Amino acid sequence: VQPFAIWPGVWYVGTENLSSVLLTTPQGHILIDAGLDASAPQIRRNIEALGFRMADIRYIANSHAHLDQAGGIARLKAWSGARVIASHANAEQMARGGKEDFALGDALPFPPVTVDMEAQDGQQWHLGGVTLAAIFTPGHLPGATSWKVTLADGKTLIYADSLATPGYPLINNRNYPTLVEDIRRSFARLEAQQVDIFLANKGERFGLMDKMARKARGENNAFIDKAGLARYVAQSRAAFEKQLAAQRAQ
Ligand SMILES: [Zn+2]
Repeated sequence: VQPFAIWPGVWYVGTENLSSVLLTTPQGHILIDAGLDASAPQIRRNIEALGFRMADIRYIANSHAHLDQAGGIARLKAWSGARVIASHANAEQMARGGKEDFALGDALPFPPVTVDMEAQDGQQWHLGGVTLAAIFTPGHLPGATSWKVTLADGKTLIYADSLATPGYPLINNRNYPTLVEDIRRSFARLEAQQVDIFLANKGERFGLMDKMARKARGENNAFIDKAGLARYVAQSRAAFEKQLAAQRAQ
């Protein structure tokens, strides 16, 4: 619940398990994701509780354009002056406020927001000694993006997007035809990443609460988890392949 340091220069400012990660630098900050629209005022408070200025955020990066990752972006952009970075498909869905979702339709809208800088696969941004790089990991949404960070101290952090496919029709899905091929390739791309710090779009996917408690009790390396991303992919792959096999049997 309370915001805290994951690692020097890396802070958790999300609301409950909706991840929002602040990378602080002498040139200003990067924020990855922003919860629900309702999370936005709390994220401002959480950043402030850590002693930072939300107005110092220079970039807001989105993993994927669902209401619980991009919902707070419109307000945080407005208040902070940050430039929003996201893949093309996420930018299109954000412009629609989450509507026309291949699986949800218009069921779960959120405040529309304009992406200022479209991310291409492998594209890098540099700020205050930190490098932020986009890793396209489609499947949960066509534009789903994981983010690779090289910190000023040389540590590598990966913020992995969702690999979940909740209720998704996988066979002849004419709204998102390539989803099976995409997600299987995302599994491989992510599990091979060299990573010191493993984070993800929801706290339960990276052990947020257990690691936070250890960290608060003096385990400085609690978020160093070099095999955690590979474990997350394995857990996701097993569930996905069971899903595809079950749907083939329908
Ligand atoms: Zn989602």
